[PDB]
Amino acid sequence: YQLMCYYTSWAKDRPIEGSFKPGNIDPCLCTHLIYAFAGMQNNEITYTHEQDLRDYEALNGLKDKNTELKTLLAIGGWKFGPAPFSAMVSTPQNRQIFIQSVIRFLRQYNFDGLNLDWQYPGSRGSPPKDKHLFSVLVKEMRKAFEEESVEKDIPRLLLTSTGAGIIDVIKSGYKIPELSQSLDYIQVMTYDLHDPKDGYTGENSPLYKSPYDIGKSADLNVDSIISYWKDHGAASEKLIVGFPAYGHTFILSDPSKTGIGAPTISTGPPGKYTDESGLLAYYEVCTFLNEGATEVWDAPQEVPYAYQGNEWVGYDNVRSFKLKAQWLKDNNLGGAVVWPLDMDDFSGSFCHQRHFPLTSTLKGDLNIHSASC
Repeated sequence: YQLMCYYTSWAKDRPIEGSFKPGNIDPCLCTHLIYAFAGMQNNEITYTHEQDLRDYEALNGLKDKNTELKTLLAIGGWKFGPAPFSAMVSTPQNRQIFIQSVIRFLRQYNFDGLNLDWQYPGSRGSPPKDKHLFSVLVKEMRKAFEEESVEKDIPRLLLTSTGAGIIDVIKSGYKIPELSQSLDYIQVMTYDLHDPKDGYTGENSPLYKSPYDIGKSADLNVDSIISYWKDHGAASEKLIVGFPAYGHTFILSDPSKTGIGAPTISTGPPGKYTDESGLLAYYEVCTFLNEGATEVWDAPQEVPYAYQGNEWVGYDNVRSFKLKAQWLKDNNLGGAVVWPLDMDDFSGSFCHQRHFPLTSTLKGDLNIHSASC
């Protein structure tokens, strides 16, 4: 199995206590490290901030400590949006410019591959034709990577892409059989499945549906999402399940109604370190628990939730990661990806479960152990 781990560039800018630098990642913890976000300029991949170059150096330097470790550079993300991608895939000229820039960039900075994270071909403004054009881009990129590998007699660069977790988004943006032919891995975004804008409490990454889920909501769970991808042609071994190292917060309409599906008013207040209304890093959830929140296990979905006064949080803990890891193995999947590693309790200071409690759980349960480690 693979255990991929995202490192986000902005994690180092948080208050020192929550600040995380790529060079401080345990080199033996994961099989792949993914640097979250390269930018794009004139249809070419590039850095988002010039200081990112130092990050690349530190991140890839970890490979001297774990010779089997691979690194990937991700481009895109939710905030980036679809527009730059729509323009880049619109013509053969633009795609060639992009593909060649990727090979040059990854080889220059010692990355082993690319992680395409177009948040969404076919939706959010991206026209229907982008479902086909995204597939064309992926096929052309894979071909170029194969050709470069043969010409230089070195291992081929890896090509991966995120895959939506929302069914309607999968339908409008992904030619699954074609994409599965050309991609090495598909990182399925099995997270952010329920959020405050729903009007009721809901889990971030439930394994199974809640008995309260109705209609399309009954598909907002890991099992249903992965089943959809497989039923539509994705190679099971290429599917990498998303494991969130954070939860979502809600303000309860009634502090007496605290279960799944309870009415809510809005997102909860931002955490001290992550500063994002509606979200808390796993380490911030540990603080919430330590300071008195009532913790409950939701067996139907096999994930925890906690509440204090009118604040409710749906998240993932060691037990939910363990159960999902077993399920992943039972379903012959390719592995897991922790999103984002910088929100796990990397210092061990917040949860008292040692360093990287969530990710370490997956390392053990997925039998991750490289020869040089």
